[PDB]
Amino acid sequence: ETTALVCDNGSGLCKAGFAGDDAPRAVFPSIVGRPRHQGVMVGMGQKDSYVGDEAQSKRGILTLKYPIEHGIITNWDDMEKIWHHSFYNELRVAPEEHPTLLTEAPLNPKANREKMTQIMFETFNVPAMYVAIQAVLSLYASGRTTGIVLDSGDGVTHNVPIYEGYALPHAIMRLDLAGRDLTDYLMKILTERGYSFVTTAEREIVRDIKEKLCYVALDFENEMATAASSSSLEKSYELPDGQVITIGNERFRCPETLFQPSFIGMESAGIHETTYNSIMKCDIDIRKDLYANNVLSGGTTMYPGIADRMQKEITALAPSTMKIKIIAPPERKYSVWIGGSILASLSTFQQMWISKPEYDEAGPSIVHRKCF
Amino acid sequence: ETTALVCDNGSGLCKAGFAGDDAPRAVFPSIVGRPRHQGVMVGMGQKDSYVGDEAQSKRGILTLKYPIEHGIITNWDDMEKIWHHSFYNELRVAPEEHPTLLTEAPLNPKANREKMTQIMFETFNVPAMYVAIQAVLSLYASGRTTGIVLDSGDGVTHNVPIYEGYALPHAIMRLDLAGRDLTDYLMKILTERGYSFVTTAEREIVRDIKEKLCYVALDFENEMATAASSSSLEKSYELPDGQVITIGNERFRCPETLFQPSFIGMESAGIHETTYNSIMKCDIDIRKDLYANNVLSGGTTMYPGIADRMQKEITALAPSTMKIKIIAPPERKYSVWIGGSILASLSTFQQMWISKPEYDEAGPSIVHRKCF
Amino acid sequence: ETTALVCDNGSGLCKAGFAGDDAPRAVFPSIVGRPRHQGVMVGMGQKDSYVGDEAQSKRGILTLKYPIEHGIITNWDDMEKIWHHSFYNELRVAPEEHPTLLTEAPLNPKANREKMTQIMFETFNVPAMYVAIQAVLSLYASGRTTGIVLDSGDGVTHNVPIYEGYALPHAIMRLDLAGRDLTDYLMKILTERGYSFVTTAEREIVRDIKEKLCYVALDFENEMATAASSSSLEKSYELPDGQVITIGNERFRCPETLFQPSFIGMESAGIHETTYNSIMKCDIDIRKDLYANNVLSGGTTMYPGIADRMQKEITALAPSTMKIKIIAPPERKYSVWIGGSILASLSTFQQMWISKPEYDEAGPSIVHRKCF
Amino acid sequence: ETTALVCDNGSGLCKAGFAGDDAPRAVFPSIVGRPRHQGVMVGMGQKDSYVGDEAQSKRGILTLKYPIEHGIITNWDDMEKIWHHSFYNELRVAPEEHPTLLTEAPLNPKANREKMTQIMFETFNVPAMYVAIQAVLSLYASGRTTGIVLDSGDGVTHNVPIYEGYALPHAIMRLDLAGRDLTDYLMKILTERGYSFVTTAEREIVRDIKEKLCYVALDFENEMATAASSSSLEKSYELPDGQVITIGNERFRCPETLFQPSFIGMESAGIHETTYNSIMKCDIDIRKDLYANNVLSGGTTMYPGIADRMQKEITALAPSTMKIKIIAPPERKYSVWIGGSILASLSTFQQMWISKPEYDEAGPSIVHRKCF
Amino acid sequence: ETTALVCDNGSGLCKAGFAGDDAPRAVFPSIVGRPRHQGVMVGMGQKDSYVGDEAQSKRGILTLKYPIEHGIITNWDDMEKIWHHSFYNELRVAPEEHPTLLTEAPLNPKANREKMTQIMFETFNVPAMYVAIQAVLSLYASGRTTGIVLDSGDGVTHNVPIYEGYALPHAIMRLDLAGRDLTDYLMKILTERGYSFVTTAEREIVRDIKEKLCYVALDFENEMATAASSSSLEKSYELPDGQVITIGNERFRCPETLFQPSFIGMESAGIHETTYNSIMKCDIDIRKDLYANNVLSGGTTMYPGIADRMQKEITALAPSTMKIKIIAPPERKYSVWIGGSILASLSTFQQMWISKPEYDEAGPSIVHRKCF
Ligand SMILES: Nc1ncnc2c1ncn2[C@@H]1O[C@H](COP(=O)(O)OP(=O)(O)O)[C@@H](O)[C@H]1O
Ligand SMILES: Nc1ncnc2c1ncn2[C@@H]1O[C@H](COP(=O)(O)OP(=O)(O)O)[C@@H](O)[C@H]1O
Ligand SMILES: Nc1ncnc2c1ncn2[C@@H]1O[C@H](COP(=O)(O)OP(=O)(O)O)[C@@H](O)[C@H]1O
Ligand SMILES: Nc1ncnc2c1ncn2[C@@H]1O[C@H](COP(=O)(O)OP(=O)(O)O)[C@@H](O)[C@H]1O
Ligand SMILES: Nc1ncnc2c1ncn2[C@@H]1O[C@H](COP(=O)(O)OP(=O)(O)O)[C@@H](O)[C@H]1O
Ligand SMILES: [Mg+2]
Ligand SMILES: [Mg+2]
Ligand SMILES: [Mg+2]
Ligand SMILES: [Mg+2]
Ligand SMILES: [Mg+2]
Repeated sequence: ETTALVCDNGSGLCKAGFAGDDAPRAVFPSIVGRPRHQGVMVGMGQKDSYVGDEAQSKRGILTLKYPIEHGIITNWDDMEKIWHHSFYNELRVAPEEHPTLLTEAPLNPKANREKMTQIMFETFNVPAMYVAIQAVLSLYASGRTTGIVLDSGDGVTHNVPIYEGYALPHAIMRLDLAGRDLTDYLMKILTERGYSFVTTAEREIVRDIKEKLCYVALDFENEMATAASSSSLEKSYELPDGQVITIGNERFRCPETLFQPSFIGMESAGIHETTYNSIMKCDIDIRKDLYANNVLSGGTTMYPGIADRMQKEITALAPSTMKIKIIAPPERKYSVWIGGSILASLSTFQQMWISKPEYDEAGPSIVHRKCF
Repeated sequence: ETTALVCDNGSGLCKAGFAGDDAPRAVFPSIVGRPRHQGVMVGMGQKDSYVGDEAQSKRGILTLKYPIEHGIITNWDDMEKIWHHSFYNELRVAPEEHPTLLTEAPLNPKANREKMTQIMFETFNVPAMYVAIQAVLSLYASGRTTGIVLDSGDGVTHNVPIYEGYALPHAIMRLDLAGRDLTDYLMKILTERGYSFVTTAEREIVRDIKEKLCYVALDFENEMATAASSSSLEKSYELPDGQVITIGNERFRCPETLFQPSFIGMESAGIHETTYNSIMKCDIDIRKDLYANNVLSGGTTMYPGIADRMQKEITALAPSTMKIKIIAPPERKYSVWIGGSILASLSTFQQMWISKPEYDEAGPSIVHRKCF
Repeated sequence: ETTALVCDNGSGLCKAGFAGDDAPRAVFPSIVGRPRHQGVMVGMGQKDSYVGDEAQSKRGILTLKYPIEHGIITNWDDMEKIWHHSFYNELRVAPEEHPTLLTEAPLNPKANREKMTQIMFETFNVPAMYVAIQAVLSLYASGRTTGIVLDSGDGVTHNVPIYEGYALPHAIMRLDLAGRDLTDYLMKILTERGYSFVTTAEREIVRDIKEKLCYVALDFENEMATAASSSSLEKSYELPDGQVITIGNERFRCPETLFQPSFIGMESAGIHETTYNSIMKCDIDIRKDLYANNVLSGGTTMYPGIADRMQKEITALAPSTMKIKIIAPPERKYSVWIGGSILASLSTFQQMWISKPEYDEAGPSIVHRKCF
Repeated sequence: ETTALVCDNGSGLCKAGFAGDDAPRAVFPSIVGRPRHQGVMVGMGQKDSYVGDEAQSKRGILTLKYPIEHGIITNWDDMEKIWHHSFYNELRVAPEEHPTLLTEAPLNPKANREKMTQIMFETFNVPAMYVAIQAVLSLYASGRTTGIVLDSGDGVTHNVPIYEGYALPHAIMRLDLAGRDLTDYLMKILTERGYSFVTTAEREIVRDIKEKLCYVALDFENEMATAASSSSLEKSYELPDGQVITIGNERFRCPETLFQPSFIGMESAGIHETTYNSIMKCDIDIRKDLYANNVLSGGTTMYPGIADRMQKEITALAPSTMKIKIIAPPERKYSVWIGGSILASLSTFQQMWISKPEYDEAGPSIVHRKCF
Repeated sequence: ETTALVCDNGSGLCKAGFAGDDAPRAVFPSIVGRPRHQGVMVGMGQKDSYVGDEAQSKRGILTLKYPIEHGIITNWDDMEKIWHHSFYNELRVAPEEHPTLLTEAPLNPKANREKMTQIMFETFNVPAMYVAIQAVLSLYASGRTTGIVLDSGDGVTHNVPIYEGYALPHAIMRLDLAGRDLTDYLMKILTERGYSFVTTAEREIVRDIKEKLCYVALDFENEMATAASSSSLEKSYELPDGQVITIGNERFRCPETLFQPSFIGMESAGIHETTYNSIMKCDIDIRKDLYANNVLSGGTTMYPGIADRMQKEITALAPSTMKIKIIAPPERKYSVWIGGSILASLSTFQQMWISKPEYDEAGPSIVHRKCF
């Protein structure tokens, strides 16, 4: 009878809210900030850890740590702080009266999911829980039942093909190139113009620059020729303390690492070749249905040139007699949460929750038999 | 007073409909498809088994099984599913208000016919039923009363000679080389050009290639020399996912196994030698009447070179003073069903049905004494 | 002074040895096996043709051909191979130093005997050669001078009556129904239980099943009722590759074609009616002497129910005041060879040999004037 | 008079040497490594491509490509580099003074063999060459003349039955599941414990882990329960840079794809069912001789549990009255080369070489008429 | 034919000389001194700018400015004065008859290199020039071909790993903590004992104190406990105008900022953690070769405790099964110049010079293409 909770815990953003809602109520950066300087004035309330937007608003005196790196949780006390801020401070609800739905990247370690279930059932003890694949939730929010999903966020870019509600786990392909790698590459290439960013507070500034000013070029070499010829692609950004920086080709050299990973020295292929290899790893008779239903999700797929570039690259890779369609909804930044809210509100989902007595009888192993 | 049903249950196609009609209403492939992958999307209607054209339209996530192999039913639950789909889903009628006429290849096991009678009288309990030889139905649909019928379908190629309505059971010859063996030989020889088809879904693609592009050469060695000299016999086929394949001699090397079974390592002779030996096993005074009435039936005899090749081979085998005629009607793919509809509509057939009280008094043994 | 050779060349077994011996030294199947597959290993000595027991021991890669069909030699190069294997490989003697006695079925073509004489005198050139009727040799081996002989082997079942050493050629009957026809009928009726045998190697397996497990029922309808009531007549046979088959009425439905030829669609009467009609075709005053001396010979008369069945059928056909005796010795499988060894060792036989100068002066026509 | 060369060009290892030798002199991995980073130091000799063990010793800065994928050569310049390294750098001989024997997988494209002949006669122009089936060479090195060979290497697992030097091409089965697929599955399942291997250099590390630590379980469910109960099957491996990884059930979950291909989403059956279906596709009278001569060859059959598991599975599949023997010699990793050295040293093989004038007269089509 | 010039223009020292020499002839501090007082007496030569050792010898009446700050040239007229003093006053040669090799820190602005090329080709116009990375020259002077170089000078501390002559640009790390920052930290912490230094002339005195008296402690806490317990680590320095100062823990608190940057409020990690992260950012198979070839260069590595401390910290960070070696040659203060002299004397380098016609055709953009 109670309302379930949907909490997408991504590598860079935590999106939590109630099932049945259209948009998540709490979208906050998953960071933990700790003071790196000395406190000299007594009386003022100084906490040992700042979580969420409070870490963002005070980041000039804080070291910021991400509890999740490449979809894998590394710090568990910081992850508990993120979950406590999500439940008690943002959603303002008691977790013991609400089932919680959580998301997880494919090809993740088992101990991550086991410790997630242990924390959900022993520290924030819920009546029930479930762990779902993010690309299945993206396909749920897309409204269709078939297609291949490229979900790229802050740590993980994964392609999962699903045909008529049936997933193909041998064709699920995961690449560890996402928005944090693009932010680091933008930091590396911003030193060519004389702008130096080294701190974790400056990481958020470079990430804001990447969110506001970067775009995907349709043709890379033509865009470098255009940038070298005239200064028409140069854009200006205002730093928080007063300086104005100007960037040229670095607007489109940063997300080009999504298509050319050798910019950061990785042997893997681009996201278009990842999608094509995931499609050709499937059975033949479904491949056409995977060609016309390329579903994009995640914030990293929110550059305003990525759909046409993906369409062009897959059309160059696929045979010319096949129709290529890239599904890029405007709400695809939060589509994992929207699909989780759709899934948790279904009447055919209520018997597939992992309840507390099943956890007590099974221990940290039920989540590998009731979830994928 | 009620209309009888005619259901030709072949090894690769089920053709069911009403007696007195010219064409069968329901022609669907006799396959049962089961999901070989995992289901990840709840709420979507996913059945445990897909039967008929639904298995064909979703074959990329299904393992397809044929319930009938070489004219013998191996899986009986799958055959019950086939009959349930044929009666309730395709013909949309209740089987308890309609007598059902079924077909059977000659020299079949007795347990197949006994279990067919048991399922038709205890699961789909009919007022009456009859089991008929398919070649007699092909002769009924041909409109003549004498001739030797070569019926070749998906599992069984059988020659049955009938003179003036009298069948000769000692000259009935059965060969287990038909369209599925030709399809498997086509998947074997398609690897010479670099095309790999190993799944059961790809077997349907190879079967479609064989149906659309294969033909019987009039002279095999001359066609081999023509295909080796110039690329004029090469044809292109578009795969369901986009690739275009090209085949040369494999258009006529595939049905040449009908005339040279040693292509698949079988000691038996070709269909022309089978027909000639079946004619030579009969009485001499009827042999001329069997020479001018060679009736072709079944889908495997639907290649556009098989009538002239059979005429040439039998004319080479028979003495030159006798007239050889191959009767190949354009409707011979469904001629067993057409002859079943002709036989079931006859007024002289209504007393030869096996009714329910006769089955109750005799048990599963009446069909060996009321049918041949 | 030299020892003569006796070589019974039957349709399914060649039995060769020396005159004066009690049992033939070389009893081997008259088959020629040729490889139907491709040879991939070099150095391993692979012959083009395998003859005799070597063809039986390697029959899984060989097509086996019988040079003699229904008592008539159809392949003469294969018959040369059979005779060469009989002389040089089995008997290990030079044919030019030994006269050879051969057997032949009655009512045979004259060209068969003429070509036999030509091959014996120009390829395996003997000092002398004689051709004898097999039933006269069976009467020689029986030790009596009167009686009617039913000799049934692999191709020919013939009845020959002889009274006091005088044969009656107008009462000699020949029927082309023997052990190979029974093997083909068992091959046909084994498909009712789901066992499929189609190759020439499997024909030898069915022949072994017929030799080991088949028997002649005393009353056919009573045995049908007994087999239909209880499964007490069912016997199990172990196949060469591991399967165990079980047969019921087919143990006695197979040799019942000897008494009911209409099982294989032949208008001729059974062996008992052939024997009775051969007896009543003779003179009346000898008929009683033919009633008490029914001599059985050949392997086809080796079923363990045939003597009592023949006695019952002839006693039903003959008048009740005549004594009917069926002479079935245990050595009747080789009795033609035993009578040939008896005849060739006689001192009154040495001037009825056809020598080489008589063949040189007369050509291939002496065998019609010195032999019957 | 000159010594012939035997060069087994497998999908993952090239084994080249002289005819008449017991072990191949040059066993090197068939990879071509190219630098993926930039070169900053001049004077140091930096080649554009590293072939063989030099690519293995410098793989941390190289992208490694296999010229042969699933037994089919995809890159021909890289295969020319492989052959040049095999002839000039490893064997240290001139190919124009030595005939060369090559091996090839069954059911391969014809263009692969034609181009193999073309490069062997026009770039490394030999006096003569021959292309042989690898399973025939494995049976040659086994010392026997009959048996069914399961040869599983890096790309191709094929079953070929040969009886008395006669192969059965209709029973030859090819499956595209071998050691590279097992290596990719081990990279897939190594992410469950937190170990990430995505580069081509790390694929060699995972292949070394699979070679050193993996084994075939006799019972899969019992071994899974044993691994889940206690940590007695866990083994530790030292990475090349210092970390120690520990694996549990993944020691036997990796080669279980050989018996359960559905672990990588493939519809085909396991190697034991493939062997049983290849035996049952043969003639019956040879099947017992195929039951006791199961010959294992290739490196993929080098797990220390595969012979007992294959024996158990085939004994469960075969009837209990047949003796099942799995022939697994300790030298079966190089047995294709050993059989090639045996075949090339035979005196009966010297006339079956394809010489240079025959190739000049016939063009690149003689290899389909002088080889199988 | 003419001798090339090697000019390492560091942030605090300019080292210029001829190619092929072992030691640089001109090592002078890169400062420009300007008079801050009033000249009251006339006649003798008082220059407006004093460059080099003349600025050091008269620093009591001069304000000293560094033209290079953190590896980036800020004052270009002062840099032209530095280059003019290096060419015409120290080396006493004409720059128009000698090619010049220049060094540059990694991750530097492009405009610095472009203006360097413009000044060297338009003000001190050379026949040819080249810009090289300092760490590649340090690896050249070390004599080895692999290893990771930590080059720490006056403005830039950078780690560059090179494996077999191939650099990895994604693992190159730059930290703006070097000898000038340590000098400023010593200027800050010298006020605790009552010694006040505020002027630019006193900064050279504090730099001399840091060069003569400072050392790296092996254990920091034990050394602070030893300094707090007894005054055994206290050392005395004589000021240029007479006073004697004594320092205690400040001998090892100053270079500890190299390992603990939080002493000057910097969020970055120490040089040992930077080296370990640069090794861990590389591929796995080269990391062991980077563990045993840690190459130190620059004057900031001239403390007589830094090699053992770096060995201890990396051995604590790396796994214990790896060998850690810190290569610290005694000539590593000038090793960038030594490697430049080695590189400029190579015969394989003479075609990679950027000549004057290429500069005239390309303008200020060729140096980003012919150099890294
Ligand atoms: N407008 C935008 N353009 C480009 N990148 C964006 C934009 N908005 C967000 N991102 C990137 O998306 C990443 C997070 O996306 P999302 O998948 O929604 O969160 P998470 O990865 O935490 O699940 C961030 O690293 C951010 O850099
Ligand atoms: N036009 C065609 N050309 C060649 N083969 C065909 C054609 N149409 C059908 N077939 C083959 O005929 C087989 C089935 O024939 P049919 O006798 O009608 O069905 P069934 O064998 O199930 O009774 C199929 O395997 C199919 O491959
Ligand atoms: N024990 C037996 N029972 C039944 N039939 C047998 C037996 N032994 C042999 N036969 C049959 O006898 C035939 C051959 O008999 P025989 O006359 O001795 O040889 P041939 O006919 O070659 O002269 C064979 O076809 C075989 O099937
Ligand atoms: N001891 C071993 N255990 C398991 N697998 C092995 C072993 N040795 C080799 N292999 C596998 O065998 C494959 C190659 O086997 P082989 O047939 O000798 O070479 P190729 O396939 O190139 O002809 C390699 O992929 C390797 O992973
Ligand atoms: N013996 C020494 N002990 C400590 N530091 C030194 C020593 N010698 C030089 N340095 C420091 O090294 C720095 C310059 O080193 P170097 O790299 O040779 O010059 P540059 O940085 O100008 O290229 C100076 O700032 C100086 O403080
Ligand atoms: Mg996400
Ligand atoms: Mg049919
Ligand atoms: Mg006989
Ligand atoms: Mg191999
Ligand atoms: Mg320096």
